[PDB]
Amino acid sequence: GNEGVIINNYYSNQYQNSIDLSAN
Amino acid sequence: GNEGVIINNYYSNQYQNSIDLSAN
Amino acid sequence: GNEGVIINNYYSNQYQNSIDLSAN
Amino acid sequence: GNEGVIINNYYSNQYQNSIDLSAN
Amino acid sequence: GNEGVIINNYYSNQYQNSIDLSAN
Amino acid sequence: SPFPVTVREHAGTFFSTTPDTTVPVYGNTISTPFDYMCGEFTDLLSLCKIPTFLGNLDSNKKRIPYFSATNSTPATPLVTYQVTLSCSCMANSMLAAVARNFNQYRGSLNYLFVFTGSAMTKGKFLISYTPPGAGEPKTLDQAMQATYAIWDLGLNSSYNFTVPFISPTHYRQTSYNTPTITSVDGWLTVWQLTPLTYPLGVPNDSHILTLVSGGDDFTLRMPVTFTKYVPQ
Amino acid sequence: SPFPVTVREHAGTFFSTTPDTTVPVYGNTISTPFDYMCGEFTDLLSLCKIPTFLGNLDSNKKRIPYFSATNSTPATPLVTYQVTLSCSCMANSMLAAVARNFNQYRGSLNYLFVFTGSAMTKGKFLISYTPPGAGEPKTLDQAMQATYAIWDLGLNSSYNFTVPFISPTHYRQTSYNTPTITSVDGWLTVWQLTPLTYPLGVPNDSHILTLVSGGDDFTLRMPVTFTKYVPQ
Amino acid sequence: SPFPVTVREHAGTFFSTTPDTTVPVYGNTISTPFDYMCGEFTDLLSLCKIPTFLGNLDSNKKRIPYFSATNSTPATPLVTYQVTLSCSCMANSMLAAVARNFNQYRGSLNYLFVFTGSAMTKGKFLISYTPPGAGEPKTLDQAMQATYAIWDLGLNSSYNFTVPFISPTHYRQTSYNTPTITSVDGWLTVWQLTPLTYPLGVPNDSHILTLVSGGDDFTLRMPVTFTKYVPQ
Amino acid sequence: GVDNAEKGKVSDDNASTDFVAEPVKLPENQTRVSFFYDRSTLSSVLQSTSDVSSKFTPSTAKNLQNSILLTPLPSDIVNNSVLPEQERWISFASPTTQKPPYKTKQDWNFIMFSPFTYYKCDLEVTLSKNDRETISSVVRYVPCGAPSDLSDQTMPQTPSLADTRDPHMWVVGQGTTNQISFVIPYTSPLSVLPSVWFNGFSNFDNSSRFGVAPNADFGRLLLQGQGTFSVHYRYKKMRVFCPRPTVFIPWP
Repeated sequence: GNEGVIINNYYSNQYQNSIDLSAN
Repeated sequence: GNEGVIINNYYSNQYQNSIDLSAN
Repeated sequence: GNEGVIINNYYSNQYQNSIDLSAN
Repeated sequence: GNEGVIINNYYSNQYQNSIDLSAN
Repeated sequence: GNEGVIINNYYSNQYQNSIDLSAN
Repeated sequence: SPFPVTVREHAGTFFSTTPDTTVPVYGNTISTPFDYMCGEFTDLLSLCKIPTFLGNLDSNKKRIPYFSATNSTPATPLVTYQVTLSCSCMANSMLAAVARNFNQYRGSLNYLFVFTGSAMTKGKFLISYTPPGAGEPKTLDQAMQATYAIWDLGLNSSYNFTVPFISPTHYRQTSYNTPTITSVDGWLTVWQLTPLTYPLGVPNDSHILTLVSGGDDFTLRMPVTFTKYVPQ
Repeated sequence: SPFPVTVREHAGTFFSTTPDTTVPVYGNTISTPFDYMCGEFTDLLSLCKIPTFLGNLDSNKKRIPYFSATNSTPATPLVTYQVTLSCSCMANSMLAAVARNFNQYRGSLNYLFVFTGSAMTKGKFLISYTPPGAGEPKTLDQAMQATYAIWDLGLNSSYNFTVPFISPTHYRQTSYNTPTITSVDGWLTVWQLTPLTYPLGVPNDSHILTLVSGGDDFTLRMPVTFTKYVPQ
Repeated sequence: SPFPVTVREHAGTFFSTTPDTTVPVYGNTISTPFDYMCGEFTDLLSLCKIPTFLGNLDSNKKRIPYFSATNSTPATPLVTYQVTLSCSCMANSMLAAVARNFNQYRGSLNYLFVFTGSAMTKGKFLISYTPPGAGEPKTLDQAMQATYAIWDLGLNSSYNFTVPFISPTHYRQTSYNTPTITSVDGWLTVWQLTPLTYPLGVPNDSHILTLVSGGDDFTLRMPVTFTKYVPQ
Repeated sequence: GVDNAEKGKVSDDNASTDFVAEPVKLPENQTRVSFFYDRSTLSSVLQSTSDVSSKFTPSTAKNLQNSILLTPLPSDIVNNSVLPEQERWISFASPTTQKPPYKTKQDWNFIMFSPFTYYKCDLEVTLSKNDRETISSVVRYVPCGAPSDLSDQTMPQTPSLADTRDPHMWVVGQGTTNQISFVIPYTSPLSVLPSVWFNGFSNFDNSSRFGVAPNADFGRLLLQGQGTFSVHYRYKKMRVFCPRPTVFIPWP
């Protein structure tokens, strides 16, 4: 949602965004 | 018309420009 | 003459420079 | 630790960081 | 000596540096 | 070597809607696990499709979720809803609540009517949707000349009526200053075809619940902020 | 790691004609469908090729789309148009209207003449295009020494005359302060070769409609803004 | 995501000689065709190689493109040119005109002498190039001890003399404040070996045209601006 | 050669048809509609005398409002409207001079040259501060026909224009270059916009101003912060339909 950039994010995905994890 | 840049647009085509669609 | 850049011009060749054409 | 950039460092690894070496 | 950049020089080698030539 | 740059004329500008991200100052952090959760929804349209209550006027100008009907057939409609997501009539429906945050809509609208009278009460209503151009329908003769469905009471309690999307434009405005041909689309009126009929020992007035929501092919677009107001 | 940059000396400059785009603040938006549309055109040259009316002077200095001819052969041209997209004569033609927004042109020009006299009226005209250098042609003898075509009246009503592109330069200016050899290219004069002839009961004066447009190989280039003026 | 940048300490600087381009504000424009043209040259060296006139002093201190010779053999040189592209003697030659816009040169220099005396006049000249270190040659004995060529008059009118590039350095300065071993390279003197000889009825004085230009292996480098002056 | 204009169209000839000549065509494409209109042209001016952290209030001062209606056609306060609406004609600012400036806002280049009945495009807007004093402004963009939301501040000392989800821009500081530019998509509910006239009314009781189409614009721009700002429009992916006459020009 509102992600309209061609080139990949300069910052790692683990840093740019919160890391989603399942407890199970 | 007046599109003279070698490298691709930094923003997605769907964001940089209006999305053209046919109703038929 | 005085063209010392490794990476290609950011602007198209048709825009950065005048378009040379032969009338014959 | 706190290395979250996708693109490689602009400066050489030997310049950006101290050079680790073993005396043995 | 003190050349610690990963990406190549933006300016041509013939422009960035003096051109070394042998007279023989 | 350093890269030559051309600083654009908009340097330093903060674009509230730029489609790009900013610098992360606390990365490599795990988002507290929530895999056990239920009830998640990803599209606001889901909400628009949930039938919600319309606000009808009570005899004392109070707002109620239904209208009355009895053993008679008025020469005028029991209720009249102008088809605009701006109708004061649907002002507090989820449909309108969501639509207020969007610029345009398109598609079907569902008007759900639920008969709450007794099981012994019978009757027929003529629900009509009159497109604009010739004004509001003044008689049953005029109303039945437009899009309509006859609702007969019985075993099934409710009637799901659809206001077809009939428009000169592909999209229509959600609100407006003054009504235009792109923001107001006609009226939905419900008439009493046959009088509500019943035996003795039954209250003369029956209450019909009224709800609205977007239909199957209903959509909204262009996120915006509605005219602010003070709650009360 | 951060990239070293060399801020050019023109930082912050707003280039009205830079061939680049700017930041999108409301993307992922659908442009209201218009696939049903007709009449679309993509090149302004299309307009330049549509024959449009020239403004001729009435006996009372009023502007009319035609000139008169009768049972006589004047020793002077009936009309004279200087070949310049700047001619006051074609000032309100689509050709000139478009050309005003461009710096230079090249190619053929089409001067269309439509005879509106009676079906009983006959006659012949000599349409001449005189290149510059020796001034405007003073006699029929001089006019017929340059490029010309003889237009004979009859079944077909109009004559499509082409002013060949004869120039020392590949392109020519659309307008000018003072006439130069790159902005003024000669004259187009129409003479009466034989008198308009007709029987009794026919009005002595015949009206010939006059129009202009770019020819098949006509082109314009370099978008610009013309000298502004106050409408009236 | 936005890219981190390190603005160098020279931000905003306008480098007149940066090897990079700037923003195009009127692109997609065709350069008026010129394929019909002739006479194009791409290297300024071409000009340097065209023999052009040297300025010799007249008996009234006036500047002329030649020197005189007669029936005698002076004990001193007829003309003396110091080999420097700075010589006032070649100040108006194309060679010097071009060299003034460059910092250093290297290679051969061609001194062209054209005998303009009568066909009946004969004689021999000794053209000498004396490298520096021991000063200017004072006698024919000294001049002929350096690089020289004997020019004999006859059927062929001119003599193409080359001043060999003899230097302690690979390149030599085009101009100077004070003469140094890298800006001044000796002298070229032309002597009368045998007297100009002729029959009766022939003017005693013969005129020898003098020209200079860069030789086959002559080059210039480093574009610069020469000391400005007021034309007159 | 001969022809018949009554047909509705005649041939496009070159010198070879009637004379001993050759075509002289040279490639050229600067006449393409998209290219021609893809450049910034002055189209409006805006003025504000209230600071950033305050409640935005519609105002006019010597024919300059602090909000704009995004349309190349003439726009201005019409019959005491709260915000600028599209006009049907242009008027001089001065009641005497009989000379421009006009009191109405528009892209003069578009009005003077729009040989088409309908047009479609995206809009690149540029907003520039008329003097070198450090900028400090907030601009709110409202999509075509969407609520203006001219409400009070919900929190003290904050720019009310920024109190929205609508696209808005905020520029301030000595690091900035006193301008703003961005591109917005076509947002009108109409398929194509009328470029000159609209032969009709916009409401069902036909009481609106005949000649003006409903929602024929690209939205609006509300501005707060000190200063006067000039506005430019650049027509992206411009498409035009149905050729029509250009504005008449006085006979020389």
